[PDB]
Amino acid sequence: KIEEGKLVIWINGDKGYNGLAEVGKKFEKDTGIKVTVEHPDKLEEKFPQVAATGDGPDIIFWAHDRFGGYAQSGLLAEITPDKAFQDKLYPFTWDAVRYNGKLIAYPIAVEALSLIYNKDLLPNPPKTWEEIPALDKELKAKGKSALMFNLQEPYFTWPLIAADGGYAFKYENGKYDIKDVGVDNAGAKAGLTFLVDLIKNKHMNADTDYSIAEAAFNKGETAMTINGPWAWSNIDTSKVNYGVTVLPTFKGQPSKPFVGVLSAGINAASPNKELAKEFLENYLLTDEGLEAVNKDKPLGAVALKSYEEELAKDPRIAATMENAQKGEIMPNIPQMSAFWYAVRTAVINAASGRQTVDEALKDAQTNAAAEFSLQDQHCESLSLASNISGLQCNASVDLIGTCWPRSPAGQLVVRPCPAFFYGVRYNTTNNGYRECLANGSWAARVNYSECQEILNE
Ligand SMILES: OC[C@H]1O[C@H](O[C@H]2[C@H](O)[C@@H](O)[C@@H](O)O[C@@H]2CO)[C@H](O)[C@@H](O)[C@@H]1O
Repeated sequence: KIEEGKLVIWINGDKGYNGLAEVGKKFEKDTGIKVTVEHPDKLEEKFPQVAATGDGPDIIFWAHDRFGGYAQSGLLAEITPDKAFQDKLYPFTWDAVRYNGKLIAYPIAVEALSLIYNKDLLPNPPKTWEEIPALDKELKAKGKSALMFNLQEPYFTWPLIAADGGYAFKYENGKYDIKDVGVDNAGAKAGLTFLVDLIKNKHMNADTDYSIAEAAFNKGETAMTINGPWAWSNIDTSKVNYGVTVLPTFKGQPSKPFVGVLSAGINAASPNKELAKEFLENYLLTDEGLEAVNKDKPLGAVALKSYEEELAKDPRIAATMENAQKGEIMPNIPQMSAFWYAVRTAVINAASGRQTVDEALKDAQTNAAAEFSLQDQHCESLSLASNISGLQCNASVDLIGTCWPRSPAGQLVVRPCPAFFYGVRYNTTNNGYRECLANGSWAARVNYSECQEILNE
C-alpha cells in the first residue's frame, strides 16, 4: 500500500515527466509534500495490475480512452472540482473524462498524430498515400527512405485504417454499440491492405517501432514520420529543418486519427485524495504548471483555456488541430482496450504475414466485439438444459479444451480426458476432476493424473 504524506505520480515516458517533476518540486517547497514522478514501461496495463491490489500510484496520466475501464474496475476516485474550476477548462475536455454520469479525471491536453516531414529532402509533402510508394523509389537513390513510423502500436496505423470506412464502435442513438465494430468492413480492409503492401514492396519494415522511426527521422535518414506533439522536442535538438502538416489522404478520403485527451486520474485506494486534488487543480492545471510541462515535451492544445490562448499561434498546433478535426475523440468506454488489442494484433499478424488481411481482421472483429467462440458456446449448452438452484460456477474451458460445465457450488465435477491425434482433439474413456468451490469459483487444481494418453503425449 502507498504511504500517506507523499504523492506518487505515473506518466508515460514519451511525455514531459521532467517538466512535471518541477511542478512537484514547486509543490514540495510550498506545502512540504514529496512528489515523486515515475514513468514505468507498459504503464497503461501496469496500472490495473497494481491498483486492484491497493498498490498503484496516487495519480495516473494517460489518454482518456483507458479511463472508462479503470472506472469500471473501481480503481478511480470521482473527482470533485467546483464549478469555478470547471470553467477554467474547455467543456469538451470534460466530456472526454465523463463516464456513466461522473467526472473520473482531470483533462490536461488534446493530442492528435500529424505528418512530420523533412523540408530539405522533401520541399512539398505528399497529399495522398498512393504517391509514397512512388516517392520511396526516388529516395532509393540517395540511400534515404520516404516514411517510417511506429508500426507496433495501432494508434499510428489507425488513421490510415479509418480513412475509407473503418471505425471502432458504431455510435447510435446517443450510445456506442459494443457489438457493432468497424474493424473488418470494406474500408478497414482496404487501409490495412495498403499498409501491408508498403512492407511487401519494402518501403517500410514490419519491425519498425517508435524509437527506430524517431532516431531515423532525427538523424536525417528518413523523409517523414507520423507522430504527436510530444515528438517535436527531440527533433528541435536534432536541428533537422522540419514541417508538421495534415496527414495524407487515402482514396481521396482524409486519414482519421483517434484524438486523445491526456488526463490525470486519482487512485481510488490512495489516502492522499485531497492532496492529489490540491496538486492538479492548484499547481499543474495553471499557466505556470502547464508551461513547465510543455517546455519539456509539447502537449498539443491544452485543456486550460487561458494557457491555450497562448499556444494557439504555433503553426504546429494548427496542424494538430487540423488532423484532430479530420479524426475523432476516442470513446472512453471500457471496451476500448479490447478494441485496441484486437487492432494491435491484427496489424502485427498481417505486418509479418502470419495472417492474411481478411484473417487478421475477422479475428479483430471477434476480439474487439468480445464475441463467443464456438467452444464457448458448446460448453455453455452443456448445462443450460437442466436447472440448478443457488451458487454456481460459470461454464469455462481450460487450456486443453476441456469444458467444465456450469455446476453447483461445492461439488466435484467429472469430465472426459482430452487427447490429440496431431491437431485433432477427442475425448477418451478416462476422466479429469475439478472442484467447483463453495464460492462459485473453479478450483485451480485440476486432476488429470488418470489421463493416460495426454500424459504419454
Ligand atoms: O496504440 C494504441 C494505444 O493508443 C493510445 O495511446 C497513445 C497515447 O494516447 C499517446 O498519448 C502516446 O503516449 O502514445 C500512445 C500510443 O503508444 C491510446 O491512448 C491507448 O489506450 C491505446 O492502447
